[PDB]
Amino acid sequence: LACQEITVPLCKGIGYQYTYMPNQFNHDTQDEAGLEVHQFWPLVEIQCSPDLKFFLCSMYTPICLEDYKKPLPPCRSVCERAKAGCAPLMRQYGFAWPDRMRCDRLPEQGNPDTLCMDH
Amino acid sequence: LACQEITVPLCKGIGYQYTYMPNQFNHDTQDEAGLEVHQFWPLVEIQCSPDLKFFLCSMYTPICLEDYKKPLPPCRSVCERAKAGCAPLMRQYGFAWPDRMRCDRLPEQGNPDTLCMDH
Amino acid sequence: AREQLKEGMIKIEEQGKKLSETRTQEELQKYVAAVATFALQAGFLEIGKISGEVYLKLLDLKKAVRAKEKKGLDILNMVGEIKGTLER
Amino acid sequence: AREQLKEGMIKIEEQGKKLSETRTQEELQKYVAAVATFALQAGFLGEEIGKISGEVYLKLLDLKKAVRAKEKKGLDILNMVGEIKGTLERV
Repeated sequence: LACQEITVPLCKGIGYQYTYMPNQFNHDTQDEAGLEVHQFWPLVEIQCSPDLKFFLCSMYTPICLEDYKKPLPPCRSVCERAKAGCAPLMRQYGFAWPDRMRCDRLPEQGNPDTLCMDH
Repeated sequence: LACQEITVPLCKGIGYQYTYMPNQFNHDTQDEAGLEVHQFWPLVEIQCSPDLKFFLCSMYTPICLEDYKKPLPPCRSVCERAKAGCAPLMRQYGFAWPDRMRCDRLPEQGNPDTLCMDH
Repeated sequence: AREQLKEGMIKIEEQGKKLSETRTQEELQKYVAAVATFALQAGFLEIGKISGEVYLKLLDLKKAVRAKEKKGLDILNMVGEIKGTLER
Repeated sequence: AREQLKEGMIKIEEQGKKLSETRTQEELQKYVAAVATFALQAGFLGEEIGKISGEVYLKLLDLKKAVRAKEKKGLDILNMVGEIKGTLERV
């Protein structure tokens, strides 16, 4: 995991500046991952959930630390907060919560195998 | 006798950029004339007359033209318009129209003998 | 449904109009007139040094206003391109 | 007479407040919300719309930069009118 500075415009200033490739969706470049997070931009600007921008970026552009060389995904709570805030508005326009963004795939905090980030 | 680019801030963008020294008031430098013309800035900024800014500069920084290498003053009408607009406001604050700017010394427009400027 | 999208577009144009609106100079000219009036009442026509410093700062102020007006104009062009991009 | 100059001073302070007022970014939030709603009603979430949706968001980020730039110039105007008030205080 060699850290690369984040160039995805939607994911700048989220809390961390470095990421790695490939991500959980097997995107080889940030430009490939950028094309999918920018498809979520209307939900992000409306601010249906304050955790939406961080949750999306924590998966498409996962944080990279040269000191801590282990992948750390977002905690389940981050996903469920973003879902509870935006999925009703999503359902109002006929769009369901993507299966790739299912919260059950993420680990809960307190997990012995992997560490996750939540404020 | 050689045309010099106007450096007086109050006289920039008046219609011409080149002047000569000394002027009719025997000012040796533009900085000497600039310190005296800038004393009229409150009258200019209030905009009591649209012709005041041009009239003042046409005397302190007289126009220099490569086609007509003779002094070209403003027409009396330019003075009379600038005078009629600002002299009442001057008199209200206890200042009379300076004798050095008396309109009668200038030529009237339409005379073939002498030419003058009226934008 | 189609009517709802039409009303959304005029609502965007309405919000874009106030965003791009500048109108700074009308406030600037009123300011310069107020300063020049005070300059007359103080007898600006040793005080000459004070009068010179005021006029030089006013010219710097007017530059910044035109600079703010220029950025406001760039905002006006950008909201036009967004409206054009949304029309397709 | 001295009171009239004080009234001239409060006239300057009043006009400086309206001159220095910017408030561009507060107006920006309403615009971005209006555009984002239209993006949802047009079904920007998911052939041609994918390219259109990308072009709109990139322009919005440049707009947000310009708004932040215009907001910065407003402070420079606010700083200069403060220095002018100080120079007028010498009277």
